Amino acid sequence: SLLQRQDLPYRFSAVDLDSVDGQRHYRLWLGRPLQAPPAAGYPVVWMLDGNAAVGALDESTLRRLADGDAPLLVAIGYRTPLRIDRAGRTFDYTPASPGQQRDPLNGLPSGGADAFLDLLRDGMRPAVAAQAPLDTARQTLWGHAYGGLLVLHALFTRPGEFARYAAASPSLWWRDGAILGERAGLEQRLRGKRAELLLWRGSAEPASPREPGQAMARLVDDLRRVAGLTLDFQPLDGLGHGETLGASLRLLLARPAVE
Ligand SMILES: C#CCNC(=O)[C@H](CNC(=O)[C@H](CNC(=O)CNC(=O)c1cccc(O)c1O)NC(=O)c1cccc(O)c1O)NC(=O)c1cccc(O)c1O
Ligand SMILES: [Fe+3]
Repeated sequence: SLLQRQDLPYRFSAVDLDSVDGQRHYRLWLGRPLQAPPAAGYPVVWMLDGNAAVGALDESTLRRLADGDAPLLVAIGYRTPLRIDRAGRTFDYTPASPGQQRDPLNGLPSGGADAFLDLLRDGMRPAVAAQAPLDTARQTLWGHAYGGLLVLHALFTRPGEFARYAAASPSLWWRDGAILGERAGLEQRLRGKRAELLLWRGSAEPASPREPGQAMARLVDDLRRVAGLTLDFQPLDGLGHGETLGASLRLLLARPAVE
């Protein structure tokens, strides 16, 4: 319904791309404010699990976002009859394991994070930019769960591509905490750069799908020490895993725009 609605200060259009290997099929839903762009272009919020993200974009939030500096919204979804792709998303959002690849939860191929982030840079942003003027210095990357895992991979291993990284309920349990090890060396990689990281977790979430909060608390404590990184952790009282997707997105979009 959001995508057909005509009564909001955003209009949505689709930008379609395939993966370079031809195996995954994307549809980017672009939400453009009716507002004219700043001279330097719209700030941009990129959302993983795009078809879920669009389901979470409520009318009240979207009206308020039209505040004179409204962002371009880019929801990166899968262009399939079901509007999901379990195999595709499992591959695109997970990092490669240097030492040994297959997902420890569902057994499907894993390790496409860097190919996905390269496609974002080298194919998605080129396509999106041609539809609306972008301010490349004011970009956000958001994701939930495996999407959060991808966001952390991006920040930890290739900082600087985005100004703000937003990871909701990132799957820290994945491969016995493998993402936590990717943080080593971040301060060095951040030299000469600045980044913001927003984190969420729900009070009712378990530690994994099969000690809750402890890994996140340790990660937050560690990142608070990183020069060049501004960190904001928001616990979500009263929510479990599924519900932090929409909560994080509403709260993200209520924050002041990236500087
Ligand atoms: C279909 C599809 C892809 N999306 C999801 O699975 C999302 C987001 N979660 C994830 O991407 C990962 C990875 N999971 C998957 O991609 C699909 N889930 C499973 O295969 C699964 C298997 C066993 C037990 C589970 O809880 C699973 O979700 N899950 C977790 O990090 C996780 C952490 C704490 C508690 C959880 O329940 C989590 O799922 N999960 C939810 O929205 C969710 C909603 C209600 C109940 C759930 O168990 C959910 O996982
Ligand atoms: Fe689950």
